Amino acid sequence: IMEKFNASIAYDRHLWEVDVQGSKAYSRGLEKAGLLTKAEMDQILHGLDKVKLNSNDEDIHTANERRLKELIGATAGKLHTGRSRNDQVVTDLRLWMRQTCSTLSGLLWELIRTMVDRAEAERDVLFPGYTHLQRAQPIRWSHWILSHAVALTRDSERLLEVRKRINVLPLGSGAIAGNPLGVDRELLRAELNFGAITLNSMDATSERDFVAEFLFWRSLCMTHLSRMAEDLILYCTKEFSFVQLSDAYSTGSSLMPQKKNPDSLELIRSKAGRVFGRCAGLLMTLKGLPSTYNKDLQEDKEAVFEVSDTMSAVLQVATGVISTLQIHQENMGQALSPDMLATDLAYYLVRKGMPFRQAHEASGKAVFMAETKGVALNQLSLQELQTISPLFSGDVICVWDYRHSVEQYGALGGTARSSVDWQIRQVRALLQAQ
Amino acid sequence: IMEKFNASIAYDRHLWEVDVQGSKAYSRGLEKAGLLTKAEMDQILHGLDKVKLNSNDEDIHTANERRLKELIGATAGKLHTGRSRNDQVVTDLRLWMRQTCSTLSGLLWELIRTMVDRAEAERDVLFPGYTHLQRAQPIRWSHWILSHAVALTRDSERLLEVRKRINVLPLGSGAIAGNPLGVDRELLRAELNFGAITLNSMDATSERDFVAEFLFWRSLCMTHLSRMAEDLILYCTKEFSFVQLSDAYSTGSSLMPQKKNPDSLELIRSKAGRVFGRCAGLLMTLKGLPSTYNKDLQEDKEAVFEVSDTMSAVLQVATGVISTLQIHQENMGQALSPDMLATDLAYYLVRKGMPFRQAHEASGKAVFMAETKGVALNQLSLQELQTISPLFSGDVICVWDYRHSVEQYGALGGTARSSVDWQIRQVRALLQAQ
Amino acid sequence: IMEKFNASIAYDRHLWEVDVQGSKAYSRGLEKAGLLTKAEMDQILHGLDKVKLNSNDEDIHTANERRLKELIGATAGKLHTGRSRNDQVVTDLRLWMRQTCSTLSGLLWELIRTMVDRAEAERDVLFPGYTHLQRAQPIRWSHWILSHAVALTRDSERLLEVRKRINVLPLGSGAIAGNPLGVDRELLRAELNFGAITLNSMDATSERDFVAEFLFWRSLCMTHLSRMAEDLILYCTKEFSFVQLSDAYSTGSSLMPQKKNPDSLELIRSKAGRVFGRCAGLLMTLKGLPSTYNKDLQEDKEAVFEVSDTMSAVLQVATGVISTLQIHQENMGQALSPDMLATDLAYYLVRKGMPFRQAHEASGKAVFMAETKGVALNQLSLQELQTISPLFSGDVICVWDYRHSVEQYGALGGTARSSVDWQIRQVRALLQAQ
Amino acid sequence: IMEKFNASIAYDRHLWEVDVQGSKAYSRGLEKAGLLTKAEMDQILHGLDKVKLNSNDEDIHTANERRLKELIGATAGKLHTGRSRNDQVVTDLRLWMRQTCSTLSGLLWELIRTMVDRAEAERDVLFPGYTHLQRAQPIRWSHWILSHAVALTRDSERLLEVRKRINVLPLGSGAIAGNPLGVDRELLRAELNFGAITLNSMDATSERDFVAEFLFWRSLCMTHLSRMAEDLILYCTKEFSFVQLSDAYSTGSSLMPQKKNPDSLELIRSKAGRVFGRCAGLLMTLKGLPSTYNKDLQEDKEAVFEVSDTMSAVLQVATGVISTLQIHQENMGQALSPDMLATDLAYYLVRKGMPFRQAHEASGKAVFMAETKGVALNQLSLQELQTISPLFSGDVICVWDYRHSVEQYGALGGTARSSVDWQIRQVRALLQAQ
Repeated sequence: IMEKFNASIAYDRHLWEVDVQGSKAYSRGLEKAGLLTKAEMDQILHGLDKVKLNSNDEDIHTANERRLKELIGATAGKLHTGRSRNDQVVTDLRLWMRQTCSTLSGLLWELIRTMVDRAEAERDVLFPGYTHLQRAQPIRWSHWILSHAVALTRDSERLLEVRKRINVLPLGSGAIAGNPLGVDRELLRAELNFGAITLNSMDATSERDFVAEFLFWRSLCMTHLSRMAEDLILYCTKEFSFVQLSDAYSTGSSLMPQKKNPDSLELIRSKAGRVFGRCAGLLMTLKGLPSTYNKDLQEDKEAVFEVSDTMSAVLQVATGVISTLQIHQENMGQALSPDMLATDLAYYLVRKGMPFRQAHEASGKAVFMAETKGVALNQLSLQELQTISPLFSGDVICVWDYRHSVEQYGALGGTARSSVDWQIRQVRALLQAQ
Repeated sequence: IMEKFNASIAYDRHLWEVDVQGSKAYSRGLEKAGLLTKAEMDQILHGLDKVKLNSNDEDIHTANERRLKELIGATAGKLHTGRSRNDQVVTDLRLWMRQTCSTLSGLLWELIRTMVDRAEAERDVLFPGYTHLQRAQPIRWSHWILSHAVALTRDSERLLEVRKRINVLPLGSGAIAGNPLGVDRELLRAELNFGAITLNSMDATSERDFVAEFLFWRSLCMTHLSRMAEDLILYCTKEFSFVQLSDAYSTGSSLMPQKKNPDSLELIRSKAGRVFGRCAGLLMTLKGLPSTYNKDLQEDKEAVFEVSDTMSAVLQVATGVISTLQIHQENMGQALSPDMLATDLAYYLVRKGMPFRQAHEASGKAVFMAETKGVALNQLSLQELQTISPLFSGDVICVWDYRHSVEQYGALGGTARSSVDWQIRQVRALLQAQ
Repeated sequence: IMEKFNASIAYDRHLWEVDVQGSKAYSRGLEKAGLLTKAEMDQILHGLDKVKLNSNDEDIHTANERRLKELIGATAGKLHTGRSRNDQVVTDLRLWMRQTCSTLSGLLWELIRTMVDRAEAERDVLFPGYTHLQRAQPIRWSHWILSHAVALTRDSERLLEVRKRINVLPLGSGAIAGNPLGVDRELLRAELNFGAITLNSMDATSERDFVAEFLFWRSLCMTHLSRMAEDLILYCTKEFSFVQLSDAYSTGSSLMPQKKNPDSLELIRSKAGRVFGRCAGLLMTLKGLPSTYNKDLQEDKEAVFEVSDTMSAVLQVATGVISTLQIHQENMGQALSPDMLATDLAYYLVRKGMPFRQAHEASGKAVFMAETKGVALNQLSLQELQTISPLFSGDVICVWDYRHSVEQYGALGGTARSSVDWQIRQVRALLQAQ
Repeated sequence: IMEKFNASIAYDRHLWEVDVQGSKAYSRGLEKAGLLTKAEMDQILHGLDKVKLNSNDEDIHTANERRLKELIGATAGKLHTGRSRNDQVVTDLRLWMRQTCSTLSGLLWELIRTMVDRAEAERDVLFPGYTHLQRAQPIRWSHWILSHAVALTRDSERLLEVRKRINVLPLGSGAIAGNPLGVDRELLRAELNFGAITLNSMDATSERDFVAEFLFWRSLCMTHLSRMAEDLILYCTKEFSFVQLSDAYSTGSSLMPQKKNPDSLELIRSKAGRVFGRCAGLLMTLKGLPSTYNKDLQEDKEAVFEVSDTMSAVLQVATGVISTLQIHQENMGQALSPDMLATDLAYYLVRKGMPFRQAHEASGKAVFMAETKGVALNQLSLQELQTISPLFSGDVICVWDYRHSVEQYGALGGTARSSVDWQIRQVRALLQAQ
């Protein structure tokens, strides 16, 4: 069971197109040191672009040389001098990840692109804003769509910051101390197209902060998307009926088709901890490992392989739900109430030159009046409001306009059409410098 | 119990000097909007620099206005129009944290400063390098000291990156939608000395990514320091006896003083998960919270308050152990062995124009020879090595020099004096651009 | 900072009434071995029932002997022979916990008692049952109240199982190997009223599984209560309006009192991860500690001290919400719909001797018929249903009774009045054997 | 991607032999209700023991009926009336797990059996006991072997306790409320050989405490085995050289075979968090799921499938390392020192009628004397000790016997041969009542 425990091939199959490319460079490195002749350098170089399985192999690194060694045979044995598994593999992984995050950053970018573009489009819809899940203030639909953009926007700032910490080159760090044969790291950083070489042989080998940061990230992006899905499956309630799901991104409901059953917005929510799970593990796996490269570290692979395949895929379903998303407008506009407008009478007298406690006591007196009058806030008489405060005049009429209350929240970052337009710029622009 | 559950004062006492400063600005904001008169603006402004307890208060925000309201009384009621608890508090927290990370980044900087400076100083000491905890290669002491620098160096890059994400200004985001009275956010970002204002009212209110990133960070810095301490308490073993602890940073050992008992390097290791614990929680606490500002979020405080007080303090003990640290040199130099030098005979013939498998088979033949000769590698005759390979000549003598083997690992990032010197520059410089 | 890091008194104040009691026994132990004379045994025994602070002390164990040593002075020095801090403290903790779990098991018992009793009382209320948060089947209110009982019932089985694993006596395990002076463990297990003594000196000292299990438990009970609160704050939605919160267990809502704002059912949900946090830590804190009693372990205290004070308190607020809980019955009964009854026409023909696919295709044909007839399921004509299937007869009338559909789910464990009554017995009884 | 997200077959292949068996019973259930005729009951019964793949299927439940439906065709459609996926699957999982824990409890039992038996065998070996990783007291080797038994013994008490909570029968709980057709649960609990039926339809469906407890368990057993491996890889240090690994359970070391390189005892340590990871996730995945059976819950499978395959396998390698384990006795006996015996002179005068502080001050005076005499504790003259205390006499000679000091720790649970023999009984017996 042990060797079938040491066995890395099942999960690490993916490093093929990375194992050959990382070698072709180190091939070019040794010859520059004069360890290989052009003629033989060009021998194992082609093989690694001339390159079934076998039971005796442990890892993908094996699978290759074990193959390389037939077609070439001679040169093959030497190809791998000075560069051990431990430095070979981190090169084999920084490389895959750095390609996979380029991908990851693009998918996430479309999600933010898809939301911001839609926000512009649905800008004028009204619906309610909740606090402790209870109707509090009329606020715009794009203002909701936008808070999931801005927050998803941060994730790509993060993932762009990690993109650069992954781009380091460790190759040539040997096993504990560096490369004995002297081969220059610089050539290895140019060919592999990485940002720069690493300034220490024991860290490049024993450290996996690059995967740790990536899992911190993922677990945070999901915390973000599991909230987007908590909001949506709640807005998708027969009770609420704000948004209706696409019958392609929705589960089969029969004999009672009124039950437009979610699922996509549930699978997105489950992953929150399945992604966090691996991070919660990868950090404990290395809680206090003594020295340079312990075997413990074989966990780096399976983990970034699962969390990245969950992420690249989920983000696509998330964009796939926001764009299809069909909203029931009337339902949303009928979801408002003058009870939320009560706080707005306080803001009126404030502009007419009155203090707040007082201003909001008049609102309180306006509530109690309709209560006992029985007929609500819209049903209140002008002279009546002139009783509560003479400051009250003809312009109280406009305070009963839900969209007026919304265009009352200005000053950059508010929910006025003006401010939503400003946000739709800032995110798009933020993305433009990404 | 509930209100004594709602009660925030016990832990949130610290926000005093932050609650008064965040107000003095918002005081200057409202008047600019014309909500306060200079004369009254200057009334509540002084009070908030003119400013015992009381049982009826819930939070530190209360404690202040409840105090402000006597001395001023009049103006006091209005002071707090438009800015609710939810936007008041995140301002009250971004602010504290941003001062505490300035602090945090300085402490961590000295730790890296203290190690790099020492590395330069002890550069020439030799000791062994372990793999799966077993003697593998002679490598320098500063080369160990340096791998904990480079790695701690990354943490300050992170913490500097968070330092900027915390520096955002949310004030003026009202409750769900923005500020109704229009007060300009810009003035609020200038006075509070923050980088810029936030581009959304619902995110500034419901989001705590700023504390989430900080806990991700801390848990990673400890993973780093709990390893430094795993290495040190192991090097501090009577069995190993590489380093001897300061009897100030070491625990009382009696009747057998030979037992120089560690503790500081144990308290540093325990925290790994006590720091990770809060992060593991803070992310679950908000696994999928429906909408804008739920009460759930009251967890943001106690958590960054504990993790930051653990971090600022531990880092000082860590610098406090590295600088005092007294090493038993002889013990370390006697900790080497020609068995580790066996792999170096393979690298000799390689330079004399021989292939590796062959070169390392000759080493293998050299091992077996001393084995059966009984007398080890240093005890091997020249013509004997001329038997294993005629390439072997007078210069085999120098291969038995531990420091020669170490100066064999060059090419940037290795453990040669040359490379350690290069690293001592790069970190110091990295820090110079921080 | 270090000693003010070693300092245990701030959090470990609570062990007073446990430190004196654990000693009085070990006093009785040593004399039985003949290490103390009755006369002097009775000297330090009284002191420890005759027993301000001081800065030079580290722990609560200190605080006591340092006090004991004045009043007695002589005998005092010897009192503590053979029993070191490491075995003294685990005794000091098994003891506190075992009293605190007795407490914990009682609070949780009342919560289950309070729910089951209420279930009996509100048995006949109808409301809907949701799947992916969408109206699916009419089911009883006590059937909801009962699923949180049964599940909370398991937690007390767990906590009762841990109650016994905590009840082990470690005292007398010295430091690494046992007690050198021979004092019998048996007497120490009788006096301290524990279940039995521990069969190993190195485990009793280094192991904290007793707190680890307790935190596993807590984190699971909250997962349970954070769900009860997710259900309730959702049922408390102005949109849903199933249950209305007590204005004592509810937060202040003004100018729009229609917004009966939750909080208690939010504080209960936040803790989910604040409780899980400590568990997520306590397990990482000891991920692979080498040998017998490392200092790392000082984490055992602060953690079970926070998680237990959160638990004993939350459970009271949870019982405090279920009992006050006021429900809007009409709202709940009007929350049903014949669309959910469609699946019940399939179960009718099934009893009249028809196969399901067919039976449920007739229901499907009945849906489409009302759809196109425009007039819903209750509005369907008898001969009409005799068209879809002649099996349909006069008894179709009763299928439109929501409570008939509910009394259709029998066979132990269903939601028929009969089954709810059966459950109200089983839980109560389960508790009776606890 | 969504459906290839909904797809369960890849991981859930294993439930075959469980899906057919759970049906054959429910087949026998419906007929007893009179829903199936013996003749047709015996039709789908054989098929489900008469029972390639297909792309249109989602789960293993599908794969079967989709197959069942050809060979039988007729009866097949009805086979699945009243029992939906949600209750079908938990039956499909309680069942697999309950078989897999029987297995799990046996493997773990052999590990405890293998250690206890060996302890008896190596009983007389001496080696040192460490505290903060520093030589403190001479203690027996079986006394180490035994502390990992007692602690592993608890895990099987746990796993035996979960074994019973898994043994519950949910089948017949329909979807939200129970079985509509009335089929008796009792028959379903007898045929499936489970302990009893569940007393609630909404809990059996939405709850996964059974997997949650199993992951709590696993993560704890590994915390235990990752410590056993931390101890062993440290005892396996060339520096320590207490135990030598089997060259079958050890990694290839060349050119320096003195480096007997561990691995098995590293793979065991890595899993600590890979096991904890899933638990840390599975609990967050359900942090506060609203109602009866949300789709979120599809996580129950992949998780208990990975954690159980890691556990059943690791435990075998752990038994596989303890039994092969070859110890270097001389090395261990030479690992002792009279410095550890210093504390034993204090225990001598104590028996000769002297108080401790005094007794241990004489030891202190004995240390200082040898220090300044230069010649250590064994080199101390009788009249010399008669100078420090006249109580000192001829029997001081035996205090310099390491095994005497070990046989000084009696009173049940100590490290005297007498006590180790007592422990070897208690564990074996504990296992006998398991």
